Amino acid sequence: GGGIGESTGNWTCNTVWGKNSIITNASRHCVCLTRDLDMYKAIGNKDNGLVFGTENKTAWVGWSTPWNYIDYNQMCVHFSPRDWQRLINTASKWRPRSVHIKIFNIQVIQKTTVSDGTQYSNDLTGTIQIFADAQGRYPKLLYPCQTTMMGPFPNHIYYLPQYAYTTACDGPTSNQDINALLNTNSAFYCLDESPSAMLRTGNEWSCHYTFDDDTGWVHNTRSTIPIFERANPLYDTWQVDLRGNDALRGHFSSWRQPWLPGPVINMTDGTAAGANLNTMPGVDVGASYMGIVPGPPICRAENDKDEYLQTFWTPKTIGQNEGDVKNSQINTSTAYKSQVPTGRLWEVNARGQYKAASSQGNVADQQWAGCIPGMIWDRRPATYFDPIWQEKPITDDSFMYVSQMGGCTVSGAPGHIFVKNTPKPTGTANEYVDEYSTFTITVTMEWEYEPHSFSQWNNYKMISNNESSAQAYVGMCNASGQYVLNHSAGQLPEMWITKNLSRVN
Amino acid sequence: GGGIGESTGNWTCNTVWGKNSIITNASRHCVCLTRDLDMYKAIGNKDNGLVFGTENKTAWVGWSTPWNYIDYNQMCVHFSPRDWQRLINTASKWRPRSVHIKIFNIQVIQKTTVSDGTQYSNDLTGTIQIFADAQGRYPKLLYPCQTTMMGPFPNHIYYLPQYAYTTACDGPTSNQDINALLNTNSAFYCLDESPSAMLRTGNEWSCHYTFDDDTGWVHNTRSTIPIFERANPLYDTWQVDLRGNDALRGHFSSWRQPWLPGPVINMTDGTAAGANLNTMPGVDVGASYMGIVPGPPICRAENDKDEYLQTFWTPKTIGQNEGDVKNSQINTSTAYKSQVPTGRLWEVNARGQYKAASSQGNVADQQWAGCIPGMIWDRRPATYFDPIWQEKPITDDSFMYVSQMGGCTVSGAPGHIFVKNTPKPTGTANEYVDEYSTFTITVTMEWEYEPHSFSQWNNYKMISNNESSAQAYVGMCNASGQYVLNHSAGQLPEMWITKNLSRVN
Amino acid sequence: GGGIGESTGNWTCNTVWGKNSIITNASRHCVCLTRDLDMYKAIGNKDNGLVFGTENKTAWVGWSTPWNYIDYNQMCVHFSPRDWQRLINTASKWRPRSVHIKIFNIQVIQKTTVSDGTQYSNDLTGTIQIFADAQGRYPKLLYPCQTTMMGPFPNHIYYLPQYAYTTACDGPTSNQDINALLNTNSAFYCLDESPSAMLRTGNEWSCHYTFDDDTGWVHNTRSTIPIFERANPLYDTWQVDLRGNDALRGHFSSWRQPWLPGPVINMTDGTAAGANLNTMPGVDVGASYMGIVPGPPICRAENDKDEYLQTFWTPKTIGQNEGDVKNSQINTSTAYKSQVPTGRLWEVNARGQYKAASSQGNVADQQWAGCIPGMIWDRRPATYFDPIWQEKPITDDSFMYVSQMGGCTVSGAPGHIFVKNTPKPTGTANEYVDEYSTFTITVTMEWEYEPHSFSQWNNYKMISNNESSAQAYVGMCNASGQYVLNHSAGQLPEMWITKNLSRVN
Amino acid sequence: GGGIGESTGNWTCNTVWGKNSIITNASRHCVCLTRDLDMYKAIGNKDNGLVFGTENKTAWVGWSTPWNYIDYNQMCVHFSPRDWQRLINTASKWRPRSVHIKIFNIQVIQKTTVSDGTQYSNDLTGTIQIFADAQGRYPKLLYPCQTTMMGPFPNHIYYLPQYAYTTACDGPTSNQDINALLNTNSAFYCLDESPSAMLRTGNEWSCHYTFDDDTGWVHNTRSTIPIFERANPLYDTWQVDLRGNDALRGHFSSWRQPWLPGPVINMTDGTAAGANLNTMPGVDVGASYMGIVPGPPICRAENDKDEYLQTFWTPKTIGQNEGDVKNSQINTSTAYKSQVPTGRLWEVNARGQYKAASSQGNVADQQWAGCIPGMIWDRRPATYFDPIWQEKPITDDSFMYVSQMGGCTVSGAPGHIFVKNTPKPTGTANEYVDEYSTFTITVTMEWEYEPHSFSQWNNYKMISNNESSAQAYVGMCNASGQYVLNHSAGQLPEMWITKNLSRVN
Ligand SMILES: [Mg+2]
Ligand SMILES: [Mg+2]
Ligand SMILES: [Mg+2]
Ligand SMILES: [Mg+2]
Repeated sequence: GGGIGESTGNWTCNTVWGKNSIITNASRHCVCLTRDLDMYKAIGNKDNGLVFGTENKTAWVGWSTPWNYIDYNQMCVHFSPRDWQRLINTASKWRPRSVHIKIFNIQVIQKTTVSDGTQYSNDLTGTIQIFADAQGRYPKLLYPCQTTMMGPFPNHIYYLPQYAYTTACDGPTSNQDINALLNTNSAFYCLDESPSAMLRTGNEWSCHYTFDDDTGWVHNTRSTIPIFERANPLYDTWQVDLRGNDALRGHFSSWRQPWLPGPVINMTDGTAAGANLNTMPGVDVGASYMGIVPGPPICRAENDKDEYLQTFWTPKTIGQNEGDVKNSQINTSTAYKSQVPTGRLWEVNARGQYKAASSQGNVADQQWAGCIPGMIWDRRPATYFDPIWQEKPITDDSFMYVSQMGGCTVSGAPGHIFVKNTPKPTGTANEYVDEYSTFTITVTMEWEYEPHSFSQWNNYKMISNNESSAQAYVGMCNASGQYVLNHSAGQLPEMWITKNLSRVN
Repeated sequence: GGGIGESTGNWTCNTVWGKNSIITNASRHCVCLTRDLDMYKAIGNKDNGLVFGTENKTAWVGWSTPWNYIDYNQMCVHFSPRDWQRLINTASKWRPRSVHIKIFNIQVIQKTTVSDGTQYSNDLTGTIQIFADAQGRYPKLLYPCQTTMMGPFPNHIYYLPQYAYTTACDGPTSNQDINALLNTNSAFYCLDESPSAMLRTGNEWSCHYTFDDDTGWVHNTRSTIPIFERANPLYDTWQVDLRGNDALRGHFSSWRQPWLPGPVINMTDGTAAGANLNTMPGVDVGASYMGIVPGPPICRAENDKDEYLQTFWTPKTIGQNEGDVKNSQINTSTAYKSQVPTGRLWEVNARGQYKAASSQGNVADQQWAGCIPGMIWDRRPATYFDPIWQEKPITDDSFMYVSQMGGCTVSGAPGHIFVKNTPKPTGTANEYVDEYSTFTITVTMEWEYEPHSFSQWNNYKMISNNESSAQAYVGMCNASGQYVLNHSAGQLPEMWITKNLSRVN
Repeated sequence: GGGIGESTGNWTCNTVWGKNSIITNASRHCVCLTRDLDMYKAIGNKDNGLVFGTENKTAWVGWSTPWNYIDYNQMCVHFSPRDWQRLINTASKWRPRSVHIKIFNIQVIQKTTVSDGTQYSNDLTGTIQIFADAQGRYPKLLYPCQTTMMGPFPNHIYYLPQYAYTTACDGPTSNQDINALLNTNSAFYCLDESPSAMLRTGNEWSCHYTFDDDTGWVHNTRSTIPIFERANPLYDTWQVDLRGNDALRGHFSSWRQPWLPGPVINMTDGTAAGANLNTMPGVDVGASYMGIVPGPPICRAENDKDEYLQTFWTPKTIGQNEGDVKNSQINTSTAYKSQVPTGRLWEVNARGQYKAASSQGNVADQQWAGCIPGMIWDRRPATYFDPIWQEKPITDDSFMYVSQMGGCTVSGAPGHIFVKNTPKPTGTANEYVDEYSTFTITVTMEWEYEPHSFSQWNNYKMISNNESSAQAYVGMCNASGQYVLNHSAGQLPEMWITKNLSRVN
Repeated sequence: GGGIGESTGNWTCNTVWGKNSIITNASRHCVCLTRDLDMYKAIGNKDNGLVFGTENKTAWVGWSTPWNYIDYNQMCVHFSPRDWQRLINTASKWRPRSVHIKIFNIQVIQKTTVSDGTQYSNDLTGTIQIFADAQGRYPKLLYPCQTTMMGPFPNHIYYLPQYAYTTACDGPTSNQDINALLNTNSAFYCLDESPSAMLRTGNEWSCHYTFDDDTGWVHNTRSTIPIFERANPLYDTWQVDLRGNDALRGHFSSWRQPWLPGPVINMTDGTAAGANLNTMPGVDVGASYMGIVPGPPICRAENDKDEYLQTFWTPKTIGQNEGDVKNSQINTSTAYKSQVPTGRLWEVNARGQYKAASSQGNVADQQWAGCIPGMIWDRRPATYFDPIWQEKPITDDSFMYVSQMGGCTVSGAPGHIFVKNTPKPTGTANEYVDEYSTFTITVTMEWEYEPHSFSQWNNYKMISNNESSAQAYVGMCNASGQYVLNHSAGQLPEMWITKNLSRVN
C-alpha cells in the first residue's frame, strides 16, 4: 500500500484474442531523463533554405519542454510478429478501441559522480510528475513514426522522448535570430502549470482513453474482381463502349463503367542533389513548402518508386537499450529504406495518371486528377510499422482524410502523457541533484477487428514466414541480442503489409 | 387590443449574451412602398454580351412582384461593432439558431399631392399584407449582400426591397424581346395567391424560424502550429523526405506529410476593359458564364489581389434614411473596395497553386487542383459584412458546400417574408390612392457560439479598436450623422475579420 | 383601455406632507421634438483655448443623440414657494426617497406646412419611444442646473432637452477636426439599441426609482453656539491657551480647542478679460483645466464675493412656454446673478484662510488647507434652485463627497429617461413626416425630512415672505403671466436659502 | 499514508475561471536552506547617513531568524501572462478571496563534502518545522516586492527567504555598535517558541487564510468621460463660470464643478549624487527620513518621470534556479527600470499640481494639496508585478489607505508561514549535519472579480500581445531557458497595466 517495498504493478505483454476483439499489452521499462536542466528552451531554425539534402532548411520555431512524453503509436509496438501475422490472416479490418496506460514501479535514481565512475542510488523520496493531456491543452505531436517511439520488442528499454513543439513561425529575415520567427500568433505552452500527479516509488499512475466509434479502420481486404470487369462475361451489354460504339464481348476496358477508380496526382522523383523543394510535387504553406508525395494510392507494378509507394526507414536491427535519441538523426547505415508496394491495388486502383481530353480529340496525361463523383479506390496498403492512428491537424474543413503514411483516422487520439523528473535542487544556483527515473509502463490497447472468411472454393492466400526472414532473425533476436524485425531494404517484406484477405465483391 | 391608439410592439435592439448563446435584436423602422402600381412585371435582359464592364451583359428573365420582402441576412445588421468585437474575441465559432421576426406599429400613410407639396396623413383602415414563405413556394433570393439589406445601425430607416426573381432563361436570339427568353421551364410566381395576413394599424405580425442542428458554423479560430511542422522538432523520423531520402532534422517541409492542405484553383485577375467573361476563371452555365473567383481559400501574403481574396464593396458612410434602392447601382465613390486578407491562413492553407509532376521528372504548376483524400484546409476568413447564412440553390448533389463570399451553410434558411401595401383603388382605372406603409420590424436571432479559451502561457492576440478607426468614426456616427462602419479601402480592417482566436492543434 | 378617447393619466401637482415625509408631484406638459432628423451627430469643440470670456475654449467631443430626456433635478421644480418655505421652517434636513415618473396623455402631432402657416393635426398611430436607463448603460449628465430643467411652475411647458454627451477627448492638434479628438477610449453610445417602449396615444409609461438609504441629506440646521466657545463661561480651564499660557476667562479664542473647523482653500476672483483659466484656482485635468471654485465653505460676511460663495444665475422671470433651449445660451439680461451668502456659517465655519507657522516663529496664510483629523464644518447653505441630488462621476476613490454647487449625495440617482419621437418617414430619402409629440409627465418624489423642534426659551427665527418679494411677484405670476421666483440680483433672498433652523449643540 | 514511498501531494499550477471568481494555483519547488547555523542574529545598521546613492545610510536594527518564510505576494506569481491578460480584458476589478497553501513532498537532503564534490543524500528522518503566524505574533514584512518573492513562472525554483525583521531603533550615537540602537521599545522575537508542525518526508502541511469582505479591490476600469465635462454639451447652465461670470457653451473647464479631482502633492526628482534624503519630498520619521514619492496619482503625459509615476525594477530575464538571494542586491544590469504611466488617468486625475489663490488676486502652484471634501480621483494603475495585497503597519488612524506602489488594502493579510530545517547536530559543538530541505508548495488563491461589459456602440480597446513582446519572449522562455516577462526599460508595457476596461460614468 504505497510502501517502497511492495511493487505497484505487474508486467504484461501478452495479447488476448476475442472473437472480434484483441487486447494487446505493451509493457516497457522506461527511462525518464532530466531534460535541459528542467528548462523550457526556445528552439527554432531561422534558415528557410527549402532545399533537399540539407538539414535545417525549413524555418521553424518552438520550445523544448523539460517534460518527456509517451509515444506508443505504431503497430509494431503492440503486436508481436506472431500476433501481427494472425491479425493479417484473420482480420479484414481492425481499429483501436481503447488504450489503458499504467505507469508503475517508479524508481528515481540519483546519479553520483565519483572518480571510479557514476554511482547509482535510489532516491526514495524523489518524485516524477505525470499528467495526461486529455483536454488537448498542449500541442499534439501528430507526425507519425518518429524516433520517439517505443521499441517493438518487450525487452527494449524505452527512453521517453523530450516533449518539444513548433509554433507559428514568421518567414525569416536576414541577420536575425529565432525570436524574429515568433509572432503574435506564436504560442508558448508551459506544461508545468497543468495539474500533474507527483509520484514517488510507492505510487502508480494510470489513464484510460477510449476511441470514438467514428475511428477509422485499417483494411486488410483486397478485391478479387477487377473493378473494370464487373460484368457477366457471357453476355453483351446494352451499354456502348468508351468511344460510343458497340461494346464487344470480353473487352471490358472498352466498355463504359458505372464507377471510376480513385484520384491520381502525377508524382515524380528527383535525384538532383540540393534541389529546391518546389522541384517535388507539393505546395507552399506559410513560409515553407509542403509536399504531397506519395499522394493518392495508385497501383504500381514496379518495386522501387519513391513517389508512388509509401517509403520509410526501418531499423536494420533494434538494440535492446539504446541511449536517449533526442537530437540524434537515425544513422543511414542502421536503417533499411523500405517501400510498400501497391501491386495489391491491382483489382481496384488505377495504375497510372489519367488521360483526359486535352484538345482536338486528343487525350493528355492528367498531372492532377482530383476527386470526381463516382470515384472508388482502395487505400495504400497499411504496414506493421505504420502508426496505429493518425491525427490530422485541426482545421475548418478536411476531405476524406487518409494518411498516405499510415494510421487510422481518429476524431481524437489519446492525449500525450507527460512525464518529467521532479527537479531536486542542490540549494545552489543552476545546480540540481543529478537524477533520472526508471519506471515500467503498460500500454493496454483494446482492438476491434472484423473476422474475415473466404467464400471462394479454391485455396486462398495466407501470409507465412519464409526461410530468408527466419534466417535473417526476423521477429527474433539475433546472435548479438538485437531484434531484427525488417530484414531487407527495398520492397518491404509481404509479412508486414496489409490488404491480404480476399473480399468477394 | 387592436385599437389604433395602443402600440402593437416595442423597440429592442439590445444583445443579450448567454454562456454559449447570444440573442440579438434588430429593430428597424421600415418603409413599405407600393411597387409598380401593384403589378407583377416581366423583367429581363435580352442581351447576353458576357463582357466585363458593361451592365445587362448577362441574359436573364423574370418578374418583379408588387411585393416587398425582408432581407436581414448579414452580420453587421445583428451585431453592433461592440458586440461583433466581443464575438470575435470570445468565440471560436458561432452559428444562428433561431430567428424571430415581429412586424408591428404598422402605419399606412396616404400621400396627397397639393400645390405646397406632398401631404401625409394616416390611412387608419389601410392594410398591409404579410406572408412568410416557410414552404419555399416562391423563389429564394440566395445571393448574399445586396442593397436589399437592412442598415447595420438601428436608427437607419429600412425600405423593404421589391421582390423580384429570375427564372429559366433561353439563350437570346436576335431581334427578339425578353419573352423569347421565357421557355417551358420558366416559372411565373404569383405571390398574391398565397394566404397572407392583412394588417391594419392595430395588428401585429410575427413569424419564427428555427435553424436545423446541421447549420454551418462560422469559425473564428486560427491554427497556431504550421500543418507542415507537426513533428517533435528534437527527434528524427523513420519517414523519408518528399524525394524519398533521409528526412533531416528541422526540415519539415522536405518530410512527407500525413495530410495535405486544401485544393487550389489557379486564379487570375484581368484588367482588360470590356474583356470577355471567359477570360476570367470560371465555366459556362446555361447561356451565361459563371465564374469561380475567388475559389478555394489560399494564404496570400499580398494585401491586394482580387482573385485570391474575398473582395466586396462596403459603404464609406451609411446614411440614416436613404431612398428606396430599387434599380439603383451603388455609387462607386460611395463605397470602399475591401479585400479580406488570407494571411490568417498561414498555418494551414496553401500559399500558392500546387506543383505536381508534369513529365520527365519535372513539376508543373497545377491550374486546377481538386480535392484529393487527406486534404485539410481552413475556410476563408469570415467578416462582419458577410451574410449570416448562405443558402445554395437546390441541386441533386453538392460537395462540401462553402460560400467563398461568406455566410454559414444551412440545410434551410428563413423563408422570405413578403410585405406589400394593400392596393387602395380610387374607383378609376389604373389609379390607386397613393400610399406607403411604415412599420417597425424586430429581427430577434438566437445564436450559438463556442467559448474559446487560451491554453498558451504567453500573451495572446485580442482584436482592439485603433485610433485611426475611432478618428474615422468607425462604429460611430460622424458629424453629419452618417454611420461609418468600414473606414478604408483596400485591406479590410482587422476588426471585421474572423479567424482570430488561437486553437492549439 | 388604450383607446384614443380615454385619458391615460391625471394631472397632479400637489404636495402631501407626512409627519416626516413629503410627497411632491410635478406634472408638466412636455413637448418632445424631433432632434436633428433622428440622427446621432458627432459634436465637439476642437479649440482648447482655456481662456475666460470666450465660448468653445474647452476642447470636447461627443455625440448629440436623436433622443430627448427628462431632467427634473432641482428643488424649485418639486416644491412651490409655499412648500419650500414650510420645508425650510419645518425640517432640519431632508432627502429624496423615491421618484415615480408617469408619462401619459401622449399626443403625436403632425406639423404640416401650408401657405397660411403650419397646420397641426394629431397623428393617431404615431409613437414615441421611451426607455429609462436604470442600468446606467448610457452616459449620465451629472452637471447640475442646466437649461435642460423643467419649469418650477406647474403651468410651464417643458421641452425635453436633446440628449448629448461628451466622451474621452484627446488634446487637440492644429489643422484637425473634432474626429482627431476621438481616441480609443472615446465611447459612442447608440440609445436606439436599448429596449424602449414604443408608445401611441392610448399608451402610458411609468418608471420608479428608489434612493438608497445612503443618500445624502440637505441640512437646514444652523449651529447656535460658536464652536470656539463651547466652554462654560463661568469657569477656568486646566487647558493652556494657543500660545501655551494660562487660558484667561472669557477669551475662548485664545484657548486650545478639541476640534477645528473645516478645510479652507484660498480662493480668488479674477476680472481680467480673456484671462487664462489657470489664473483661477483649480487644476489641469486631461487637456483641459478644472477649477475648484468656490471650494470648501467658509463664512464670509461680505455680500458679493464670487469665489467664496455659491454663485449661479436665476431667471428674472420664467415664461410659461419658452421654445426649445437646445444650443441657446441663457441671455444675460434675462438672468439674475445670485450669490448664496455663507454668513449662516458664523457659528461653525472658518471666516478666512488659515494661518500656520511659516518659519522663524511666524504664521503665514495657508493657500491650501486640506482636511486634517478633528476638523468639523458645515456645508454651504443649500438653495431652492439647487439640484435635488448630485451624482459624482464614477471613480476609484472619493473623499467626503459634497457638491459646493448643491444637491445631496447619492450612491446612485434616477437613470435618465429617454424619450424620442419615432421617426415617420415619407418614403423619400432624408425626408420625415414633420412631427413632434406632447405628453404630460408626472414626477412624484417621496421625501424624508427630520422635523425640527426648538428647545430655546426665547423666540426663534422663521423665514417669512417680505413685501419687496411679494411686490416683485416672487412665487407668483406677474402681470405678463411670467413666473418671477427670484426677484433680485446679488445676495440671493433669504427665503431660498437653507441652514435656518437652530440646533442646540 | 505517511510512508516515504507515497507522494504527499500533487502539482497544480492551473487557473480555473468562474463567472465572477478565479482560482489560481501556484505550485513551486522550494528550497529551504539552513540559516546562519540555526541562530537568531542581531542585525542592524548603525550608520544613519540618510543620503541617496549609498547603502546602509538608514539606521536600523533587528534580528535575522533561522527561519525561512513564504512570500507569494505579487500578481505575476499567481497569474500567467495569458491569465493576466484575460483578467485585464475581462474584469473591471478583482480582489483576493482566500489563499490555501499546501506544503508537501518534503525532502530533507544531507549535503556531504567529499573530495570529488558535494554529495547529496536523502535524510529520511529529517524534519522541517512549519508554523503559520495567523495570530500576528511575529512582525509582518509588509514591504511589497522584495527578492523574497516566488518566481512568476511555475518551473522556477523557489528558495524561501530568511526571515528577518527590524525593531524599534534609537538614533545612533558615535562610537557605538548596533546594540546601542536597541532600546526598551525594541522587540526580539523567538519564532522557535511558537508551536510548529515538525515534518518528515511522509508529512504534508497546509494552512488556509480567508480575506475579509472589507478587502480592497484592484480596479481595471477607466473613465470614458472627462470629469470636468459632465454636462450636456447642447445646453447652457444656470451655473456661473469659475471666475463668477456667464458659463459659455463648450467651455466646461471655465464652468464650476460639483466635484474636484484627487489631492496633488508637488513631487520632484533629484539627480544629485549622494544628496540628502530630505532633498526629496518626504518627512522625517524617528531617526530616519520617510519619503512620500510618488504620492497621490496624477495624470502625466510624459513617459519618464520618477516622482510622478510608480517606478520599480523588473527582471530582464528570470533564471529558473537562482541561488538563495539573501543579502544580495539585485544587479542593475539584470533589471529593467519600469515606470507605470498615468496617462490612463486622463479622464479623472489632475495632470499637475493645483493653483490656489496666493495673494492679491493671484494663484500659486500648491506644493501640498491635501484632501478636501468633494475630491474624486482614480488610483494609480495597478500592474502585473504589483503585490496582491498591501498591509499597512498597524496604527491608531489611517486615511483612505492606498499603496502607491501597489496591492489591494486588507484589514488583515495571510500571516507569514515560517519554514525552517530542523537542526541536526553532529554531537560536536557548533557543528550540524549540513542539510537543506526541498519541498513543493502550492499556493491556491480564490479570487473575486467583477465582469466588465461594454455598453458603447463603437469598438472598444482590448489589450493584445504585440510582435515586439513576442519577439522578446515576453511570457515565454528564451533560448537560454530564462523567463523574460517584462522585455523593456522605461514605460512599462501596456500589457501589464490595469485601468483598461471602459466604465460609462
Ligand atoms: Mg455488343
Ligand atoms: Mg533522418
Ligand atoms: Mg486660567
Ligand atoms: Mg451661459
